[PDB]
Amino acid sequence: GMTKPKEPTALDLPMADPLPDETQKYFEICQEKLGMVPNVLKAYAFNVEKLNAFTAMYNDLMLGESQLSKLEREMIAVVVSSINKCFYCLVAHGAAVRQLSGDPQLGEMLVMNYRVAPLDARQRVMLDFAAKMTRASAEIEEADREVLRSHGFNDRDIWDIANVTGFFNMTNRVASATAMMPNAEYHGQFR
Amino acid sequence: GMTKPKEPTALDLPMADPLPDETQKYFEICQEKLGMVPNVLKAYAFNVEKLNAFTAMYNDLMLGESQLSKLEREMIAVVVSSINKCFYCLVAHGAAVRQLSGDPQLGEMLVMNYRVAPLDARQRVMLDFAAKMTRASAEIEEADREVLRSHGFNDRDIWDIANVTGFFNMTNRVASATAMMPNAEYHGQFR
Amino acid sequence: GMTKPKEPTALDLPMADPLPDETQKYFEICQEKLGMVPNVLKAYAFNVEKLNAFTAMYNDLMLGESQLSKLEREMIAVVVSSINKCFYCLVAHGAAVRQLSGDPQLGEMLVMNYRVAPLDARQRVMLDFAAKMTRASAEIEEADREVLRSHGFNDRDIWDIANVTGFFNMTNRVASATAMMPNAEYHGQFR
Amino acid sequence: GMTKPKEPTALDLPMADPLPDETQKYFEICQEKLGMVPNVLKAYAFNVEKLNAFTAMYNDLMLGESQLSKLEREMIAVVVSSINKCFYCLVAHGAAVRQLSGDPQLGEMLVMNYRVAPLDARQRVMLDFAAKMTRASAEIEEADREVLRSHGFNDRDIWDIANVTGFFNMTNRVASATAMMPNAEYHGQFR
Amino acid sequence: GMTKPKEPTALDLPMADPLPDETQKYFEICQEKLGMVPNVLKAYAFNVEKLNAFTAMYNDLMLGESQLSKLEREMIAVVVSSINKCFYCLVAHGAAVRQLSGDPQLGEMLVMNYRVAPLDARQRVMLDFAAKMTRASAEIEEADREVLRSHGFNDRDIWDIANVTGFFNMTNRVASATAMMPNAEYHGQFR
Amino acid sequence: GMTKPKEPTALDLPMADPLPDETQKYFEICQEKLGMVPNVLKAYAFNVEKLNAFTAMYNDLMLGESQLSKLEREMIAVVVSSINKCFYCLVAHGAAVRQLSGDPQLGEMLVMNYRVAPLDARQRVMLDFAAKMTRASAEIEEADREVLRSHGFNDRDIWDIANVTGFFNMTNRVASATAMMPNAEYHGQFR
Ligand SMILES: [Cl-]
Ligand SMILES: [Cl-]
Ligand SMILES: [Cl-]
Repeated sequence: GMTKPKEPTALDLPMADPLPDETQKYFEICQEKLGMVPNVLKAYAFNVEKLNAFTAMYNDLMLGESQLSKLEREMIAVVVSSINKCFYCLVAHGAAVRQLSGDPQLGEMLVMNYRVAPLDARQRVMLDFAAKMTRASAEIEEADREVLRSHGFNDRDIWDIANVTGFFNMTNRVASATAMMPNAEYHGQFR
Repeated sequence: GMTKPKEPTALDLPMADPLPDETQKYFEICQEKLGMVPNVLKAYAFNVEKLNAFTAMYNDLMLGESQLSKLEREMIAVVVSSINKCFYCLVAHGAAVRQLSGDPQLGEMLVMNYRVAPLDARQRVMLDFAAKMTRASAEIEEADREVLRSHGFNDRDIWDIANVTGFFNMTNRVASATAMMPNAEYHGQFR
Repeated sequence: GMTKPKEPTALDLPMADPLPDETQKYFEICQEKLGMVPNVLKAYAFNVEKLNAFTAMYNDLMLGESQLSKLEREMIAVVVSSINKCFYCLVAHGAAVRQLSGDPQLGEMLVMNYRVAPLDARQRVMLDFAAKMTRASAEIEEADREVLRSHGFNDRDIWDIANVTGFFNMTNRVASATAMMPNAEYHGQFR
Repeated sequence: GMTKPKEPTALDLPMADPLPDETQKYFEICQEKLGMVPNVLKAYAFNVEKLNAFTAMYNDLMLGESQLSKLEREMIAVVVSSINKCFYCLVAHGAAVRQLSGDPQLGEMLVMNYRVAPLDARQRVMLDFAAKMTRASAEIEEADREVLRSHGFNDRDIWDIANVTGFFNMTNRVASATAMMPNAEYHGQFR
Repeated sequence: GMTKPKEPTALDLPMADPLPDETQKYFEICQEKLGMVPNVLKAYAFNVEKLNAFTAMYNDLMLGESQLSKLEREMIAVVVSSINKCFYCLVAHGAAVRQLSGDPQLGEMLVMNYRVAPLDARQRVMLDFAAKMTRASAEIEEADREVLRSHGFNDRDIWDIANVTGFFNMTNRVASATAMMPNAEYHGQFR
Repeated sequence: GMTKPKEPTALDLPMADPLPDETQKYFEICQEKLGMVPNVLKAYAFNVEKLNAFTAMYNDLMLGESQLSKLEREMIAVVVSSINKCFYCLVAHGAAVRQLSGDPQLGEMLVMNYRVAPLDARQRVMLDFAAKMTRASAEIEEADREVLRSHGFNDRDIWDIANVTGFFNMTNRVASATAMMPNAEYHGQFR
C-alpha cells in the first residue's frame, strides 16, 4: 500500500507509553551500544518476559562462546534470510556483515547470491549446510555433517551452525509474517 | 545405517554424567511430571546456558499466557513439523495433540494431512497461516492477517501464532539437521 | 468443516442398499480376513467391475509373487503416501507396516521421514528410488536403475518396485481427491 | 546413450517368443484393430496375470461406461503426462487425442501447455482438476469438487476423472522409471 | 475460452493496415524463405525499431557464426521451451529440430522429455546445462562449466550456449505472457 | 574460490586491447555519461555484432519510448533479478533504482522482497505480473492481463512489461551462468 509502513510491525501491539523502568533502561543501553533501538526489540517489548526470552537466545547464539566467529554467525544469518527473502533480517544482518568484515561487497554478495562469494571452503560449506537446512532440513544426512568435519568443524560447531540457522528460520518468519520493519539507519551504514 | 540411532542426537555432545545440580533437578522434575526426560533437553544440556535459553522460550511460547489454548499451539507445532517432515517433532508433538485433545485421530490427521481435519474455521485458518509462513512467509500479506482477525484472533493472538510457528521452524531444523531422536515412549502413548 | 467426515468418501456414490450377493459375500470374507471392510473397497463397490479391476491389481502387486517381501511393498506404499500426504493410505499402510514388521516405530518413521530409519542399504535404495519416482519420474536414469542392481535387485524386481510405486501414486490421488476416509480401527492397531 | 533405445523398456524382461495362446490372441487382435501392438502391453506380457490386471483396469477406465467421452479421458491422460513429462504416454495418448478429435493442434496444445486450448469451461475445469491432483492432490478440497459440479459433472463423473487421472499418475511413473519406448508408428499419425 | 485464439497475440497491438514499405518487403522475403510469416515477427512489427532489435539478436544467436550447429541451437531452444511449457516456441522450434535433423522423433523427444534422447555426451551435457540455467541459473558453478569443457566446448561455445539459452528464457516468457500463437502451418511440417 | 573473481566474467573471452574504433568510442561515451563502462558490455565486446545486438535491444527496452517510466522498467529489472538471484543484475539495477528514485530504501526493498514496498497498485501489479512471468509464464491468463488494464496499462504497455521482464530473464541467466561480475563502483552509489 502507498502508505509509510507501520513500525515496528504492522500489528497493533503497544509497548506501551510509559515503558517499565527496566525496559526503558535496557533501551538506553541499546541506543548507546548500537546507535539505535532495533525494531525487533520494540516488537517484543510489549511483554518483558517475551523480550527476555528472545534476547537471551539471540545473545547466546550470536554473541556467546563459539568457535564460529561473530562474523561467521552473521554470514549464516544473511544466507538464511536471503533464501527466505526476509527484508528485516536482510537489512539488519546485512549491515552486520558489512560492519564486521569491513567489506560492503561481501554483505551484498550474501544478501543476493552467496555462491558468488570467493570464500574459503570452510565458510562455503558452512553456508551450504545452512542453505540445505533452510530449504530441506529433512534431507540432511550423516554425509552432510561429515562434509563440515572435513573442513575443520567439530560436533559442537555443527550444533552451533544448526542453532544459528534454525534461529533465523524462526526470526525470518516472525518478521515477514508481521511486516516487521528494519530501522531506517541500517541501510546507509558500513557502505 | 543398519545401526541403532544414537541418542539424543548423532552428534558427540556429552552432557556429562555428574550433571550440574540445577540441570539434574530440572530433569528430575520432568521425569516426575512428564514420565520422561524429553531428548531435546538432553541435547541442549551439555551447556546450561543454552538449555536455559531454550527452555525459557519453549515454556513461554507453549505454556505461557496466551488466548491460544495449549492444544492449539501444539496443533500448530504438528502442522509445521509435518510440512518440514521433522521426525522428532512429529513424534513428540503428535503425542501432545493426542494427549491434550483425548483424540488419537486428530493427532494423526495433523501429522499426515491437516487439511482433512474437520476443524472449526478459527482453528483451520490458524493452521493455514502457520502453513503459509512455513512454506512462504515472504508472501504473507495484510490480507492474510485480516483472515485471522475475521475468525476472532486479535493482533496479540497473531503475534503468538507467528512466534509458535517460527519456533517450530527452528526446532524442526535443529532436530533434523542433527538426527535428534524422540523418546521411544512417545509412539505408543495416547492411542 | 467441523462435521464428521463422510465415509467412505465425500462423494455421493451409493453402493447401494441391497448389495449384489457376490459383493456381499466378498465383504464377509474381508471382514473375516481383516477384521473390517476397508473403505477403499466400499468406495469401488458401487460397480463390481470397478471393484474387480481395482482388487485384481492391488492383490497382484501387494500379495502376488515377487522377490520383494510383503513388508517391503508396504514400506514403499507408505513412503509414497508420505510424500503425497495421503491420509487414507498413510493410515491404512502405516498399520500394515506396523503389523508386518512388528515394529510400530518403523511405521512411524516411514510415515514421517523415511530417511531417519536405520535400514539396510537394499531397503534404503528401494525407498529412495520410489521417492524419486514419486517426485520426478522423468529424471530417472539408467544409473538409478543400476543403483538398485548394485544392492541385489534384478530387473524383475525393479519392475515390481516401479509398479508398486506407481500404484500408490494412483491410489493416493484418488483417495485424497475424493476425501476418502480410513477405517477408524486402523489408528490403534499394532501400536 | 548414443545407442538405440531398448524396447519395449530398458529392463531385461523377456516375454518370451512362444507366447501363451491367450496373449498371442490379444496381440493379434490389437494389431488388427489398432494397427500395432502397443509397447506397454509387451512390457507387462512377461506375466499374463500382470497383463490381465493392467488391461482390465485400462479398458474399464478408458473404454468402459462413463459420462466422460473417450476423448475427454484421453485429454486427461495427456495433461497428466505433460506435467509428469512422460515420453511414452505423451506420444501414445497425444496420438489418441489427435485421432479422436480429428484435430492435430488440439493434441499438440495438450501435450505442450493445455492452458492455451480454447476449451469450453466443462473440459477446462476437468483438466484443471486433473492438473491439481497431479501436482498436489493433498490440497484438493470440497470447493474444488464443487467447481466440477458447477460445470455439469456429477459425483460419479468426479470419481471417473479422479481414477483416470490417478491411473496416468501410475503409468507415467512406470513408463518413465523403466525407459518405456512408445511405438515409432505413433509419431506420424493423425497429423 | 472456446473462441479461436487471436493471432498473432491476444494483445490489441495493430501493425497496422498499410505496412511501412520496408516491413512489407521484409515480410515478402520471409514468406519466400520460410513459406510463411512467423507470427512472432508480426507481433513485433507494430514498431520497426523493435522488430529490428528482435531480429538482429535472433539472427546472430541462431544463424550467426558459432561452433554450435544450427541444429544444436534449435535443440537448446526446444529444451528451454519444454521446461517453460511455451506453446509458441515448442511448435516453432520443434518444427525446426524435425527439419534440421530430418528426424521427427528427435523433435518429439526434446519437446516432451529430452532425457530420453540417445544423444552423444556432448549434446547431452549441452542440454543439461541449458536446463540447469533454465531452472536455477544462480546455482551454476565453475564445475558445471568444466563439464562442458570436458566434452569439447571452449569458452566461446559456453558463452553461445548461455546466450541461446537465455534468449529462449526471454522469448518463452513474452510468448506465453501475451498468448502468442504459432502459425498453423508448423504443426504438420517435417513429420 | 578464495581467489579474486575474474572480470568481466569467468570465461576467457578476450576483447582484445586495441579495440575496434567504434567500440572504443561507445565505451568512452559510457565512461563519460555513466562514470564507468558496465561490465556486461565488456563481456559482449569480444564481438562487435553481438555487442551491437545486445545494446540495441537493451537501449530500446530500457531507454526507448514507453509509457512506463525508466524507473518502472528498472524496478521490473530488479524484481526479476531478485527472484532469479542474479548478483550482477541486482547490483547494477539495484543501483539504477536507487539513482532514479532518489530513495535508497526502495532499491533495497526490491532487491530483497518487493512485496514490502509501499507502492501504488499500478506499480505493484506491474511487478506481480513480472514475478508471475518469471516464476510461471505458462500460467499467465487473460485475467492476469486484465488486472494490468484495471490499473491503467494498455496493451502496448503490457507488451513492454512482458519484454522488459523476458529480457532480464535472459540477462540474469547469462550473467549467472558465466559468473559475470558487476563493477565494484555500484555498491556504494546512491546510498
Ligand atoms: Cl488421545
Ligand atoms: Cl487429427
Ligand atoms: Cl538513492
